Amino acid sequence: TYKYVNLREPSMDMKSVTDRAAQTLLWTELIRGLGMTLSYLFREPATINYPFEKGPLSPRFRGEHALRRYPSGEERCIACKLCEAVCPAQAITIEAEPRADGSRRTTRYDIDMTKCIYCGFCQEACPVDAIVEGPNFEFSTETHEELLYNKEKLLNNGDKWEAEIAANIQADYLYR
Amino acid sequence: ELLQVLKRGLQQVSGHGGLRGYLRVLFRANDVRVGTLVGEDKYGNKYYEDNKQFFGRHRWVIYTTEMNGKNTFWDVDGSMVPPEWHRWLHCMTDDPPTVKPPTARKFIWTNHKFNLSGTPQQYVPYSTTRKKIQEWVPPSTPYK
Amino acid sequence: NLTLNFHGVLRLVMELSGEMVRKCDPHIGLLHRGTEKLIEYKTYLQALPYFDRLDYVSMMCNEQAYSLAVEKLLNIRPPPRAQWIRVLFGEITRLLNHIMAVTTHALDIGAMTPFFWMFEEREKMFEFYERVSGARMHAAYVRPGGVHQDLPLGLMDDIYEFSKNFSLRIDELEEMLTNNRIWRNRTVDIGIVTAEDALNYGFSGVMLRGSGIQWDLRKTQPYDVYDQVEFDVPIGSRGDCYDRYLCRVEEMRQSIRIISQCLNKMPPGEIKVDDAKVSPPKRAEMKTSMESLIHHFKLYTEGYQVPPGATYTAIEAPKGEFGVYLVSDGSSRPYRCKIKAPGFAHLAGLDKMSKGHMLADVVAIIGTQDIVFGEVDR
Amino acid sequence: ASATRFIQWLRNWASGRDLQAKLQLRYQEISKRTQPPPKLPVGPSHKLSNNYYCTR
Amino acid sequence: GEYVVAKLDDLINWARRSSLWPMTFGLACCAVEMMHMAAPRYDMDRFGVVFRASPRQSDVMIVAGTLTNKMAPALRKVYDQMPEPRYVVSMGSCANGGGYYHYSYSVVRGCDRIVPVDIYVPGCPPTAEALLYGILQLQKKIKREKRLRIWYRR
Amino acid sequence: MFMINILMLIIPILLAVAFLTLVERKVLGYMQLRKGPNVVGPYGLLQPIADAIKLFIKEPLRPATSSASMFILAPIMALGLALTMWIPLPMPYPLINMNLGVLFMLAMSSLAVYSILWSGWASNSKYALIGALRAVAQTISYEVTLAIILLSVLLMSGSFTLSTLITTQEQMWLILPAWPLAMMWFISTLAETNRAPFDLTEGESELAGPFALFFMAEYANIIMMNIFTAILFLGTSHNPHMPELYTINFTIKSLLLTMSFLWIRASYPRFRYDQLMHLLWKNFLPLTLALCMWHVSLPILTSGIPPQT
Amino acid sequence: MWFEVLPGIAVMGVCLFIPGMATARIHRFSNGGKEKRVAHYPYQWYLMERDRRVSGVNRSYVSKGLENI
Ligand SMILES: CCCCCCCCCCCCCCCCCC(=O)OC[C@H](COP(=O)(O)OCCN)OC(=O)CCCCCCCCCCCCCCCCC
Ligand SMILES: CCCCCCCCCCCCO[C@@H]1O[C@H](CO)[C@@H](O[C@H]2O[C@H](CO)[C@@H](O)[C@H](O)[C@H]2O)[C@H](O)[C@H]1O
Ligand code: SF4
Ligand code: SF4
Ligand code: SF4
Repeated sequence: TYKYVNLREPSMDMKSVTDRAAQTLLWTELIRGLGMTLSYLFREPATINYPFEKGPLSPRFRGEHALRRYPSGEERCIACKLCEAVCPAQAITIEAEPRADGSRRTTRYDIDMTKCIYCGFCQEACPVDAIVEGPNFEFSTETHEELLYNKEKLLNNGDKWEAEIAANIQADYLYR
Repeated sequence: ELLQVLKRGLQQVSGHGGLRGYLRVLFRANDVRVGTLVGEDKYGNKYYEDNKQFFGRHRWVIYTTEMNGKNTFWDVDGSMVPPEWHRWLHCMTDDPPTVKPPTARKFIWTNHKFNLSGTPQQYVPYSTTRKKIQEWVPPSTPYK
Repeated sequence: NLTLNFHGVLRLVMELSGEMVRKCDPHIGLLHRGTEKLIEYKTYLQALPYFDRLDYVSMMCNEQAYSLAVEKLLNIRPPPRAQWIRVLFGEITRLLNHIMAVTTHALDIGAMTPFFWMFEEREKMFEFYERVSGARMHAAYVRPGGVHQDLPLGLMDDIYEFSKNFSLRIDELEEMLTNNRIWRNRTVDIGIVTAEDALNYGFSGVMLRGSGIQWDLRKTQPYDVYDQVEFDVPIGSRGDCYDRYLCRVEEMRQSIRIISQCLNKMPPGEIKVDDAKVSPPKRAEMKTSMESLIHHFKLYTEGYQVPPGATYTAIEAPKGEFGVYLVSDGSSRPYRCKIKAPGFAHLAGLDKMSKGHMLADVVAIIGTQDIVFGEVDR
Repeated sequence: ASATRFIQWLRNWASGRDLQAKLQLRYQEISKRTQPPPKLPVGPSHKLSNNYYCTR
Repeated sequence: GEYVVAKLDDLINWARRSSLWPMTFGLACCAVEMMHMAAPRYDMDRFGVVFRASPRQSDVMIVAGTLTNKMAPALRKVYDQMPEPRYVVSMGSCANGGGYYHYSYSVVRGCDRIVPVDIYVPGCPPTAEALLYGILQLQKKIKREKRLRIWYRR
Repeated sequence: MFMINILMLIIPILLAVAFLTLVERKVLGYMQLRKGPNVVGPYGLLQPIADAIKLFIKEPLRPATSSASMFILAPIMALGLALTMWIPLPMPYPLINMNLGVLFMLAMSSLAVYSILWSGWASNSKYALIGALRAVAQTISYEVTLAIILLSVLLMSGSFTLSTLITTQEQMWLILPAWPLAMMWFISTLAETNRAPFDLTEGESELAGPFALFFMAEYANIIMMNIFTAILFLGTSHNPHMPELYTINFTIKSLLLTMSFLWIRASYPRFRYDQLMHLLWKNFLPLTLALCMWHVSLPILTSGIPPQT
Repeated sequence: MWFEVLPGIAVMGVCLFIPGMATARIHRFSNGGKEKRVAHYPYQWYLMERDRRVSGVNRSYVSKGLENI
């Protein structure tokens, strides 16, 4: 099924021809366009007062990464390296060894935030909810080196943002 | 209604507690709207709502003038919002932390920090792993 | 013959005689990033986010095209609810693209106000992207097997609220341009292409329909549930920039008409194929069942293997026929992935279309082709 | 939604449309930002018998 | 002699950060989010950031997208033609360090190989709000400049 | 006392231009569903000051100019001419009361094209000279209609004295008997000042201190054209004992016409170069010639010839 | 809202109001509280030069009525 967007014959009777002549000489369609921009002048603008107001986001928002803990404070990450395997950008680098208590834990967990594409595949792959993309998006830096996160940086993000991260996961985990 | 519009404008001066308070919010936030005080966080940020305003302008924060030893009268920053209010301010939820407080954990930062880039507190990357190859150390006693 | 040396970034080497354009030589590759080679080092899932970043105005349409190709080679099908979501967000994606195409086409020739009005509408549509996927643009939401997650509760109500007002926003845009004599002077009889030239030069989408050709892949080679919705295909008569502009405006209206049907006919059920050797199991299952954990582990490390073979799969993307020639060697990484970007052939036709026109008309003709260099250079 | 009656009349007349019925700014018509938890359905292969993988 | 210099820094710093005119290298995806920061919701113009300015009138270059090897010389040429003071904002993973194409044979692994960068905006793409946070951060950086204080201590 | 009076004209003009840039950005913003400058000062009232200071401490980058003399002349000519156009304007009293004030304004504006010409010669670039020659060809073309339209109007006024236009419109605005000429006059001013939808220097080029001075000259001209349009077609009644009543009414009309330039810029796409030439040579010029014929005949056939003085 | 454009319009209005107001007031101050004499033609100029002689103080705007008769 189709329709023609521009297949019409103008009426060539004198009244129609004078209507087109009046439009040409008196600029009527142009005046109508001015009415439209005038109507917008008196409309309330759509601008929000950043940073005092913020754009709406949802619990699924993919922002700055962070490493999480169990309620006891033990790390959730068990160095399975599934995040590192799935990462489309190869932005994750991991090393691990048996910890002094025999636990399976990482000794390196780096995310190159300038390789990362913020796709969220790592938090989908993680079997224990250790690596997440948090809700923060206001972490621009003055140097490139500040965006090469190591494990310390990522654990601090987890301790910094856990209150919000736990609430967001609560809101969306039944969709996962 | 031209009179009623001007009355509301005058009510905003009173709503901000006089001309000085009115001019302070005008020069700090470029906005003199009066809203309902939803709450205040431990850093002095105050949170307001007005559900007659369109989505996006119905919630806002007035940043504290002093945070973690930094003068923030003029230098406000979006990272100054602590996580528990961050969810409410960005409309990830409808419940402010006053009504639905976050779950408490012993390892959660008690004191929020804003973006520290470009300061002496900035993050500096480094390798977190130990040396892998151990060199032989020659004996300290001669016997060539 | 005066020689002049000068969406993305483009280098036009032009020859002019007075006001006229004798030759247009587009020099591209300024955004060539070797995507097709990089995909050969990715699993099929790892390659999906590259398709968001081709025509980075029509992200989920590109996702859909890649998913259909992989689904065809896998010999599976996505579940019906996923198919309806894919058509629903495919048409929302169409609206995102035509707003960008029409208003920046207008903005490039001086009509700057509709850009601002309609980008507030794009901003609300980014919210729909972000609510289903957590990202405003590069959603990585449509995947082989279906979609990643189900619609959050309350989302369909908000899409209804958005769609109810959109056509008025289209009407306002038409009030600015459609009958404006200045707008018509910039587009009417500009870049005329005959129906026969359009086919031979490899054109697709609106570049064919503006010239009267009655072709739309959603009608003739339908995919997902496009055979279950009603809509009309706009058709031009003059083959010029103005008729293509009218075709795009009318396609936005038809997208709203499709979106309305998608909202009402959205079925219940699952949203990715109930086959855990292709689509990962739910997290709760992964944490209780041994089979689910093994399959989760393998799908996120090795990835699913695809039976060996080659397919050319195409969709009616907002910019025209978008396809992939996807070759599987039997393993979990594609052997070859050639991306067919409709803008590639369209830009190759700029020299032909610009003949007998002035320098400023080249601006209109590039705009009427709807060129994004992410898909042209890949 | 807070324009005076005179201003509403002025912008409706200038546009030739009833703009108040289809405001481009959102208010209370949108869905709540807190929702009840979902309970998602399971697919056709979620069965305890007559479900061997070699048949599907 | 020292009170005056501090006040004169404050004045010139205020004028430059209050009037930041960007030239946008809309190279790829990230340029779309830049357009959204110009769009009504955020309206960069309300901060004194003009929608578009020619390079010869520009104070800040926003590198919004992947920088290919083919494009690098042109980007450097535009930067060299900017009058000073000039600042560069690297927007998104591609410009930051190559992002998703970091291992490509045809891609510059970060625009800071070509030009000095003042601010790095993370994301793929950063949200329009995230870019605006970056721009405001650059304004704060300009506010910390002490050009006349260092000049008079020479 | 006269040097005081000169300064009470010059300094306010530059202030009005500075804050026209603020008003343009805010009016365009609100027509685009946004706000425009509202952070730098309350309601953006300090934005012009920040922009001006920023421009004047920017690095003055001088490329190899072909002619140093002509690199300095062009902005001096542009700014000096722009200021000069204001000295015969009756608001309601002119700074200088010229018997031939209308001709003086015609004579002075016809020299404004030299700054475009000299800046292309000073650009040391073939493409900049070509762009400057296109701008000149556009400017001089619309000078043709403006002069003929102006003569047609003065056949109802009877004088070249600008203050006579006030007397001529004592009972009724000239827009009523002459609205076809007012329509083409207004469009001609837009194309004359190279304003949208005739902003082809910006459009074609798209495909510090000295820059600011050219900008101030251009915006001083835009206000002055619209002041002139207000005097020519919307004459304000002048009461000798309360001259400030004239100035307020006069100012409001001038501001409204100036904002209509802004309104128009927000509403239309741009012309093609050949298309705006056709608009003049094939549309306005034929109709202006016919209306010049008509307006020579009309006072004679109605017995409405105005007085010589 | 749209009325936040008015402050910038108000500043422009006052800036365009000053030249006209100041010129009028300067004329009255310089001409004994009257309008500046307009002499476009030789006849008007002759009367002004005569008035300057008649004033007795070399000022054309100082008038003499029947008290000099
Ligand atoms: C009793 C006997 C009396 C004898 C006298 C009778 C005479 C009266 C009847 C004649 C009236 C003449 C009208 C005069 C206006 C000029 C008309 C004109 O030239 O318009 C045509 C022109 C080109 O039109 P187009 O459709 O593109 O193509 C036709 C040419 N082939 O189109 C244009 O010019 C388009 C305009 C371009 C500018 C667009 C931007 C602004 C438009 C909105 C401006 C709003 C009005 C401004 C008013 C100013 C007031 C000071
Ligand atoms: C209109 C009223 C203004 C009143 C304010 C008066 C303040 C006078 C102090 C001006 C200080 C200018 O500050 C200085 O400006 C010049 C631009 O010309 C900049 O540029 C300058 O420095 C850089 C290196 O730093 C040079 O490579 C460059 O060639 C040079 O032009 C400087 O980076 C900036 O430090
Ligand atoms: S978000 Fe994507 S690119 Fe970034 S670390 Fe996680 S998996 Fe890798
Ligand atoms: S973050 Fe999760 S997926 Fe990555 S290594 Fe640790 S446990 Fe495994
Ligand atoms: S950083 Fe991401 S969004 Fe930006 S250009 Fe690169 S791939 Fe596109």
